[PDB]
Amino acid sequence: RKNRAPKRTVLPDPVFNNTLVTRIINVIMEDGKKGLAQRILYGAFDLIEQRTKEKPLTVFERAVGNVMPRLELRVRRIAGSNYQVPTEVPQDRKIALALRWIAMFARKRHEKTMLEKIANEIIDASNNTGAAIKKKDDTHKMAEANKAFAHMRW
Amino acid sequence: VKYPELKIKLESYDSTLLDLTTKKIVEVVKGVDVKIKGPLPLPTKKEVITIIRSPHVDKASREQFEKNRHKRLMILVDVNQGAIDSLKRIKIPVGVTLRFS
Amino acid sequence: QKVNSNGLRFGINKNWISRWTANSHAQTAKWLIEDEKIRNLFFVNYRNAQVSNVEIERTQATVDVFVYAAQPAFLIGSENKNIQKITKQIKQIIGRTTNLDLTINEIGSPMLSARIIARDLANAIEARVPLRTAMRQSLIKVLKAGANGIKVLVSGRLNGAEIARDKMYIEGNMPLSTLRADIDYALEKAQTTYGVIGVKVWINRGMIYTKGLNR
Amino acid sequence: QSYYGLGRRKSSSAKVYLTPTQDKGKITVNRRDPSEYFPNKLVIQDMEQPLDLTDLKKNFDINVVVKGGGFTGQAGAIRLGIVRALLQFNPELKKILKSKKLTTRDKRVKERKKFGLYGARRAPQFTK
Amino acid sequence: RSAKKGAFVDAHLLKKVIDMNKQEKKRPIKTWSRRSTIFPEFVGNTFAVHNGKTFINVYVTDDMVGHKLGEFSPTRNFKQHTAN
Amino acid sequence: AKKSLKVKQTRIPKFAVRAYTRCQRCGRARAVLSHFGVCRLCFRELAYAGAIPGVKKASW
RNA sequence: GGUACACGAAAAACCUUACCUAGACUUGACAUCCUUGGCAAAGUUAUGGAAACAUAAUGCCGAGUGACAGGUGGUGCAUGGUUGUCGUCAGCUCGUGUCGUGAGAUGUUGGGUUAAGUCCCGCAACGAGCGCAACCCUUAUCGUUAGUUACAUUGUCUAGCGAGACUGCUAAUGCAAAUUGGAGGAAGGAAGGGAUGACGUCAAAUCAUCAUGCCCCUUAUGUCUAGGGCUGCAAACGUGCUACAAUGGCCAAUACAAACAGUCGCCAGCUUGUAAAAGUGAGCAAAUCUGUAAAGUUGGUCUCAGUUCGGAUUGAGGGCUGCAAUUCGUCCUCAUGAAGUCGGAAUCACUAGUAAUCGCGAAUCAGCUAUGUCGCGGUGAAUACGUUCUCG
Ligand SMILES: [Zn+2]
Repeated sequence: RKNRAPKRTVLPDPVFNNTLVTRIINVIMEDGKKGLAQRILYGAFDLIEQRTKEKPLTVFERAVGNVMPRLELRVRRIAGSNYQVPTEVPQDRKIALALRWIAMFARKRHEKTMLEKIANEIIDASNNTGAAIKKKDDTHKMAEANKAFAHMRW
Repeated sequence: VKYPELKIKLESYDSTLLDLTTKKIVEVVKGVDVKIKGPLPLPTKKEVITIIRSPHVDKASREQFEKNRHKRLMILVDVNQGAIDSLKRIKIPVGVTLRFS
Repeated sequence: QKVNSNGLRFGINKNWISRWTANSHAQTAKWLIEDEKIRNLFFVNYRNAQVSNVEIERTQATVDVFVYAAQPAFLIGSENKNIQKITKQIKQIIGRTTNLDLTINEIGSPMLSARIIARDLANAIEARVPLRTAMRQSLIKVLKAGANGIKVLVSGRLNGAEIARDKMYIEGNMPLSTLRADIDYALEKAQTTYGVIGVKVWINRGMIYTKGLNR
Repeated sequence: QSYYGLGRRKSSSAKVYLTPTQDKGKITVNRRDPSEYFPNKLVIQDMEQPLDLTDLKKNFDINVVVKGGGFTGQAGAIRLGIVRALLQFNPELKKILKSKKLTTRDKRVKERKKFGLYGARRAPQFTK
Repeated sequence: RSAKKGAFVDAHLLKKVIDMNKQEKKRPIKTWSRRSTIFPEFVGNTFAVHNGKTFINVYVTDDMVGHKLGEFSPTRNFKQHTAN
Repeated sequence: AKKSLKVKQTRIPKFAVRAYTRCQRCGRARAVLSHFGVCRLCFRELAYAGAIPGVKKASW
């Protein structure tokens, strides 16, 4: 086992003034290169002003609010043919998983160029389509179906 | 004079011994000779050699030694030929190896 | 499997045994392979002198071999007949243009040096002396000299087969784990009639506090 | 009135000079602009976040010389030099600079490549 | 490729092949140097080149020019795999 | 066949590339250090003995 | 098996080399002792030879003599030494004493406290040893001695010394160790890391480093030499590399390290060369001179497909080392472009400057598809809710 693990701090970006944007730029990073992902995300921002003219922060928070999952799933088995257990997860991991879903689903689509695909991903997340809201809805629907296990668990 | 800029450079594989030698030279030169700027530290050329421990394969456990080589530098403004006469009797140890201008 | 206790403190608590330098890796190898021959000749050919160690000091075609032996006269010989002999083997193993100027000096309280005690253990064991009583006599005589704890262990054929019957002896404070310890270590190959006997001796020679660096 | 400092993040030194000047500060690093030297990212923004919690480039010139490391280490070194320079200019800044944990020399540096480990932490692989 | 007098021979095999070529051109002569390349003069003779066990004969022809002498002598056999 | 390798290594070679490096004390023709002419394990044993002028324990 | 599989071996065209074929040699290639002496020792050129070699000649060394020399021949189930794993895991024991007829137990147990048998309270136990701890090195801050070959819109910097951090102070709670909180402070409660690895286990590995008893060989299992083979080939596994593409392909401009190494070498600059390179020719025994960082930024083209991705395979022409590149080196240019659009059961690594990823240096070595290893710096993450399961 181990004890409780402290978390390293993440600094907000003082240009759009949101630390969730910093977690965006962190998760969408590959190879350990802030510059390339930074240009990608800022081009996506410029596209947000370009089509569907609206505050990028507003569509950002709307996408975060729609994609966030209400409940999580935890494995607690007894014997063969294991059974799941839905438990409660704090908001930090909830937004972390929402961002992870946005990142993974963005790089799974048509419109080959990253700029338009990630922009369409954030647009769909704001508008509640099957791109990512489908996954959250499914993971919610497996929850509260076997909630009898959730009530009596440990 | 007839021999300005005696640029003696001393190099050794030990530090405290070289420090003792340079202290002795700076104290002895502190007599007749003048205008001798202090000791000059140098980046201490360093290398590391790595050797496997076991006579047989055992590659995952190997150690490594290190042959340190410290380095200082002196410059003498002028010979003051009597000064080199006093210099003839320094008898520096073998560990410090000298190299003048 | 543990590290040699000599090497861990060597170079930071113990001065080197051969201080010299030459042209970069041109014949420094030659000088090392040569003076190790002198070292081996001292430790091998003359058992009766109990040479603790030898110091080799070369600088550009000069050599001075300081020696520390319990009994200097055997190296000296009678009316200096042996000193000239030993120095001429040293010459013929070093060349002819290099001055030699050897010196021999008795070592005060030699019995606190693990080298001579290990050599005595090798001599006793090779002579079919029962190992346990030889260990006890040597251990008592060493400890009585006013030193700290000792560690003597012996492997090999202890008068027969099934060598996994090895005896070890530990008699007080001898802290390997302490770097500032002033510990001594040696090793000899007691070539018994049944094979090879390796004797190892650890000597604790007091605290070495405030040393700063090597002596 | 020159104000001094020093920063040493990730094998990168940084000597700074600050003077209260007429303009907002006229950022000049290595006699050239930061915009073309450092790519326009949060890295160029990081140096004035010490200033944000203070008089934000009211009148404080920037005269910095930089050596060593890459550019992020350069940015950390110059940031620490700046915070030291403000501390030298005014002691009253300890309570607000240290609270945000801007000083104190983060000292996160590439470790030594330990043998048996590919990048000082990675084992080759496991096989039974 | 040698790039300077590229056609290379051990320089000892020249004398006997030149002699024989001007001495009624005897076919069987024992050679071991797989090191050599062939000059244009080489065409005409046979040689008992050594692979590592014994001598195998090779007849040189003008059809090829420039290829190594020893390449005509295979040294390693084929698979000959058993069933299991 | 080891001692004959010792004597062959010493003899002047017919070709510049004929000769190779080898420890003087023993004939291990592998891992020999040109900077010391001494085998890696030989180097280790002599360094624990301390014949080499400069040897430490690596902390670097 | 973990603890073997980019291992011995930090470099096999010849040697290496221990194997095979063939050529030759025999107190022998090499060593001592016995007897006898004092001038050749090597290397060089014809000569037959592929070459050991027989020649003929130039310029410490010899001649007869047995113990024998020699063995990479065997026995790690005789071994010394060395090393791996449990494992940097917290464990292993001893002296006196007591209990028990006895093996044995009591210390080492009980409570809190930690990474720890770390400490302290209780205790028929009192103490002690190995280990752990701290003493070492190294990075993180400041002060000083020093100033070049650094630096010099200058005190950076390097390397020596010293200070600093010692639960130091405060709050709580505890008997006390100690725990947590706060202030100061660069760092606060083993600061990051290295070096250091107990008794022993696995008859663990190594007789092929070395030494090594015993056995075996000796005009041969020893010696030298030329060629080959250690690089094969129906197949399978292991560790790596390139990828399978637009986070990208290509083109032009473009700046940013650190460490290490180098006078038979690094190679500046220049010329020729589509290029491998070739030539000229400084400086550099070196903080001087040299060994152009790549990622990154800007601009442009490419527009999603076995492709302007991908590079094997194959053919040719050049280059370099080396006497020499067919087994059996490598680089450059031209020519074609396999297969692969993310991969089955299953698995591995990692808690930060780490992973990933970008390059740079060194070693053995003249040459090395080392993509290996050993090191240096650039950019630069997520999460640890928690121990129910799983591994030990
Ligand atoms: Zn050796």
